[PDB]
Amino acid sequence: ELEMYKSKLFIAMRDESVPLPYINYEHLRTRCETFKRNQAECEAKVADVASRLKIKLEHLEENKLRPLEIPKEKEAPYTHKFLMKDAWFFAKPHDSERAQPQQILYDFFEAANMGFMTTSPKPIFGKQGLMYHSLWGQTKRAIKDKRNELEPSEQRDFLCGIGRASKKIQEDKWQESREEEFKQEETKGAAKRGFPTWFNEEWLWAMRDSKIGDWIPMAEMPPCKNEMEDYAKKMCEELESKIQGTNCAREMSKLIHTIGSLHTECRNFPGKVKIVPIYCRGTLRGESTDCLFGIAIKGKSHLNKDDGMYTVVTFEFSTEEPNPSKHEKYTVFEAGTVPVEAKEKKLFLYCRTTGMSKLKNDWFSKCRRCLIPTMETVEQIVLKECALKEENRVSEMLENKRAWIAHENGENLTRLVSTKLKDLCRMLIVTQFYYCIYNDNQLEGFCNEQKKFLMFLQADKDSKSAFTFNQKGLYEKIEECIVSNPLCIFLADRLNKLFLVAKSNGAKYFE
Amino acid sequence: SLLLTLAKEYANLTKDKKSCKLLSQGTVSSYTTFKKWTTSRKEKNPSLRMRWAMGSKFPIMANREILEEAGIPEQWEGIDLWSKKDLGMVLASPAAITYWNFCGPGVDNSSVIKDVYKAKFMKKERWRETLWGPMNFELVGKQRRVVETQPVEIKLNQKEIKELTMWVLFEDEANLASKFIQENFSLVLSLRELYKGKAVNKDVAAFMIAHQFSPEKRFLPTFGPIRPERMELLHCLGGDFWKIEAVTA
Amino acid sequence: MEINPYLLMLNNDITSMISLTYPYTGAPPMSHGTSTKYSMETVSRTYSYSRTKKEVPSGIFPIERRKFCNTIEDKENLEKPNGNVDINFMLSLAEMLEEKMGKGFFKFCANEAEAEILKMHFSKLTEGRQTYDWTSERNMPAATALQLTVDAIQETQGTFKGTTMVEYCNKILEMMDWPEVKFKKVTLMITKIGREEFIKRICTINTMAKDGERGKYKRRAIATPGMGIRPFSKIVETLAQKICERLAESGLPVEKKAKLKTTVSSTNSKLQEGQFMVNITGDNSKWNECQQPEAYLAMLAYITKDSSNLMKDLCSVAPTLFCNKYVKMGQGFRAKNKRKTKEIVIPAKKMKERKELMNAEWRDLFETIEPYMDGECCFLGGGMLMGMFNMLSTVFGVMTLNYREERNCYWTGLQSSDDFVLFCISRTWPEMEMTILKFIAVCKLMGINMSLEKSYGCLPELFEFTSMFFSGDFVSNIALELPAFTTAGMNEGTDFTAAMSVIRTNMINNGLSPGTALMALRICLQEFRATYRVHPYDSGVKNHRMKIIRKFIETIENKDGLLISDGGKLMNNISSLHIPEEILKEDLMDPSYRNRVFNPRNPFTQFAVVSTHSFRTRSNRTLLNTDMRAMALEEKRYQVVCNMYRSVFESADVNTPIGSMSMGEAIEAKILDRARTQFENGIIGGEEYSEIKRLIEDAKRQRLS
RNA sequence: AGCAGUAGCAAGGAG
RNA sequence: CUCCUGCUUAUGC
Repeated sequence: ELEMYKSKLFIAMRDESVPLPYINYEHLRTRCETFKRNQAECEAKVADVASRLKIKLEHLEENKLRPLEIPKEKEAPYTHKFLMKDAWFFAKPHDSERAQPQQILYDFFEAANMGFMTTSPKPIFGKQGLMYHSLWGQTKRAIKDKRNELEPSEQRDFLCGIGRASKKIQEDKWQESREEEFKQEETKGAAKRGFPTWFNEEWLWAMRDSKIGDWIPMAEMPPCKNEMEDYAKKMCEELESKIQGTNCAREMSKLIHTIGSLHTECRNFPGKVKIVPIYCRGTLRGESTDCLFGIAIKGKSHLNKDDGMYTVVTFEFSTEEPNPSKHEKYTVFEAGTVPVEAKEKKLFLYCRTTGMSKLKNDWFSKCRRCLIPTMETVEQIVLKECALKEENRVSEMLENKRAWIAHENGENLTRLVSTKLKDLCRMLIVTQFYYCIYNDNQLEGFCNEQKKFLMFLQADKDSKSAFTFNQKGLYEKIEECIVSNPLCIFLADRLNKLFLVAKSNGAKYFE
Repeated sequence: SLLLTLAKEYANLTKDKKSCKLLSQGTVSSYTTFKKWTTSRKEKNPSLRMRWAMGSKFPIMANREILEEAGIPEQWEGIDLWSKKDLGMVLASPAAITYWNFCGPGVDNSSVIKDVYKAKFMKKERWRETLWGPMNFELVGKQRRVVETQPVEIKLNQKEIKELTMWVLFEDEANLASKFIQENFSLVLSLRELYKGKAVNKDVAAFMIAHQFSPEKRFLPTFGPIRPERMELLHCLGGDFWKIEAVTA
Repeated sequence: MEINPYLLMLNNDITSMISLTYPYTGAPPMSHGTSTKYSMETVSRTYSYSRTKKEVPSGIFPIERRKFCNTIEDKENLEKPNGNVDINFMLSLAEMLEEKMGKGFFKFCANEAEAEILKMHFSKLTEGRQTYDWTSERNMPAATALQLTVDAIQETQGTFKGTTMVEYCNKILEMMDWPEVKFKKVTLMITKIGREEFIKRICTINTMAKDGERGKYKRRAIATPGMGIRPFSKIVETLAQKICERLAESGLPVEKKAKLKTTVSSTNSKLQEGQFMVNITGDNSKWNECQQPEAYLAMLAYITKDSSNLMKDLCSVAPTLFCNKYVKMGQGFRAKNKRKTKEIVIPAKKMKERKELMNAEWRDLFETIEPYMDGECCFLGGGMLMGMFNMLSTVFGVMTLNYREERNCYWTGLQSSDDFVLFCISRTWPEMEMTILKFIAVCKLMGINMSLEKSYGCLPELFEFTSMFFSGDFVSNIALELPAFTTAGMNEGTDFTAAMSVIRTNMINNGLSPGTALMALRICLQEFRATYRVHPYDSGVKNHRMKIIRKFIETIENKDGLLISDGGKLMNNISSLHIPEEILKEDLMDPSYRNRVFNPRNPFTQFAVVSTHSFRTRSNRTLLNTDMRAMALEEKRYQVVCNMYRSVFESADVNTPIGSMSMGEAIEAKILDRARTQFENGIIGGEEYSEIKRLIEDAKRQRLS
């Protein structure tokens, strides 16, 4: 029972892996069974203290919390897959029988007149004009014949990649040649950009109310007892009355319908290029209507693994003049004229080739789950308030309480805009939506390090005299993950402006 | 007459050549590691493959001879319910599930269903007959305890329950005789007068016995009184910043 | 007008405005391509931290061996992390540790551990994560790799009759003595392998890339061991599990909130007239490259000094398997021409021959790892990778936090896997520099490197421990994963109730305020409805399943008793998250509807909630066209034999079927036993008993031949 | 081209 | 650069 199998190779293996002042495991076991400590331990400890050269860094005397180094280079372009602020939609009443996306596409082919959708073969700017012209004409006569399958021509054989793949040769035959096909490997990394200036107008536009009403497909309310449930119900209803009308709701409905449709087309038909509309659904004057924002084209996705990055060709509808700084990756054509009643303004068609993935389809398509973290946060605020006053003051607290946001541009020192608390969730849902779009490695590392600086600012608010051991390597770690993400550079700039506003009262920062 | 059927099955499976090297070569416990041969890695996206499954036309594996007894090949307007592609098992659509749920035959089995799930209908009966009141809006919080959370009247400790289901259902290979038997063997005399003649399967019977005898003790944050009856009311009575309780009875 | 979302923190705390700074909502980062450079960085970074060149030649392995203990070359850069442990220093900390609580501490904890070793069956090894199967050299679940290991034992020499932990471990140590091991390759041929290659194969640990880790810019390689290391690691994790459960300055098993209240409340009552306390949040960097298993061999040689003779040699094997472990180096790299047209694949085997086709960083990492390379693997002897001893290094943290130097200035705190919170009590600030540099001194001597970039401190409680930012009075919660709400995906009945179970368990453990629960419940309701194409009857949805429901709604009398999966409304709430939908709705259903849905004669379910919508989706199509079709035949045969053993023992899934003779012999003796018991009080007929007896005897002669 | 970031995908085979 | 090869009907309170 108390006998382990004493083998031959293991007893030669255990005696080989002993520390260096020991010969065998027997001598080490007899020394460890007969061990008594001494007071030469403190001599080695202080002998480790003396050869250290390490000092702590205070903040009340050497407040070197400098602002971060935003790169002074070329401006980061607009890299979202669709258009947020420059969108234009055609509307029609929704038919219940005609509900599949191809039937919506056909009913908008007779509804939105594509016969007036004439494009010149010379674009305003971009890279490739003739391929997008022949591709747009081919998909326009493809929708005209009421079938969504592009016949193989050189335009689709050039845009969605067919045959553009390397020949993966295994190491069984290589047929070596003297100084011919000299092969090796090389990596580069990521390119660095600068501060985007277009992000403020899309933030302030994204939380602005749009008259089309409900956008997001929520569900019904369960029945309520005489419990706290009414309270929860009340909160939901009030928060719902803020988030159904905003433009972030329109973008979320756009990603859900459009990307869900592309997702089902990626399951049902690999190896065949389909034509998928880019649309929404919302209530206009009570009438349930659907919109149409663009035309998307699949790229014969054979999704073997969770990756794969298939090619989507996007034709978008816009009614504003383009910009070679913001709209850098587009291939802006001109489409025509649209009568807009308050006279008949222009119409610009945009073009962009891009890619999706199978792992970024479930997190984009199922992005209706951004109302947990905003409702989660707001209810944390209200429950802290009623936890601090011990009285049912919630309905008057959501009206008589301010929240400081949105300092102006010319000045920042103590010039802040206090809003109502029920409006605040608007801004909150905006940032959660952006956390789904611009999620990279850089946003993750930047959010860890900004949690560190939030801990430093909380140490500043209560005068606790915090300290740090190494400030050089800290800023060598934060500035490493600020390269090309627009949200990371933007939130770094707003972290610096948070340090500028907080510098006027607490003293741990710079100008 | 079941032993002749088991003799035909056991004589049937020893006819195979390479299967004789499987049995009588392993151990009795190896049946456990004969149960799991899941060659898939993790099934890392279940809802994703489920939404990809429900998007097709015929995702479901359904039996043929039961559905052809009463079902119809196609519905009143083009709704497909049947296939002829393949054991004799036929693929089908969930419109046949809702069509079975609205235009199918019915067998009265309310007593069996209302006797298997007595613990959960006891939870509904205890939930419907309570009364609440106003909230408090105060700071609350307490450490984590190990609480039995079910209003049982027997209170066994997860050791006489497996042994109890051995010495009630099938006693031919139950257990070595311990000293925990005697009064629980009077309880065996009570239980064999109940589970003798039923249409309930022995796995469903062993399921439904273990939910009336086992107080589920978990490691949960509790506060106030530690009565078990308000332990399914744990998440409803109070959180971290709020508390609501006015239960009289 | 500019806009700043951070300004709420001007008049709030970090306990409410901290869930705003988590990007736990978007897509996680995945890895792409090979994971060879991460393994080269981990192994070469491990050898760079060894601080020595003392190499010892080996007689078993054909590669050199570098020592990691008591061989230091003291560089001037001591702030750089070291990987060298002084064994007399840490044994002095162990003797100083056991003199704090009790006298027979290690004897009591070791007798509890050995009290739980001898009552353990090895099927607990099948209740684990993925392991490395060396038969086909892949990543498999634990039952499949264990079954291929036992298949190699019963195929090589004799059979297996162990059914315990200790006899299976002695079976593996018996396999180390075998001169030749025979197994099966792929169409199931039988191959053989020698003795030293079996030693090279039993200690092989597979490395891959960690997918889905929120919070890093650079990726990291995670490691999965084989099967012959896992039960010994289970032994060591039970011993260190009982040690961590017995101690009072650790937080691994979990309450993690009461202990900090007792040490902040208790150590603030130990102050003099001029002393004060400063707490420091730290974060130990390079934790998986500075914990050598030789110190585990020394301390695990010290704990079991008076335990037994079986435990004294049984808790001194997994460090010896960790002192000589191999590392799978991924699958190589790829090369291409100047035109970027043809791209050859170079595996990890021929990386030595194709050495001159690499980059600058690949050759810099490869020339520092070259005298330790095997053909496919690498020889690591001082690392402790992820997926290994976790409850044992926390004991080293408690050994650092219980140092006694003899003023009255000292420290305490709390330890986790790589997160410590340290409370310092002293009188002046240069004395604070003395005590903190003594803490970095004792951690630096013992082998624990604090990161100087991710550490800070304050005077009151404003510290950080396992992503719960504790302020002066309030407590922030763990930002939970949003994908865990919908991960069932198996049935029209086990999705909504499973999601209500996830909302309940996230409500009890975490905070999860009620409006968040109702919002997440309603969103998971909408994703259920959109997933299974079932909408309410008053809606205007017209698909292939709502035409039947809209057509046949006139037969149903009570309309709010229909299920959610059949076009009903919502009746569950926050106060009904423990009651399923069917059991809540059966008090209002029509009798034709309730007798129609719950009919067990259904073509879908026939062949924890009520099984009435339980269908099985169809299988794939490429599972019977590849070269692994015969493995699906093998699991078919396994399910046939398991259906036979289920058909013999009518109650077998309730109790664990222990036994060590055979399966078919208990079948035959069982049919004879119930044939006699049901014979004498029962049957009575000559042709039936003689026919069953004839089939048992003919099946026994067929099985024996 | 494009997605993407420390390396892959963007059908396969033959010359 | 040149030449040969494919089925999967998708409906947001």
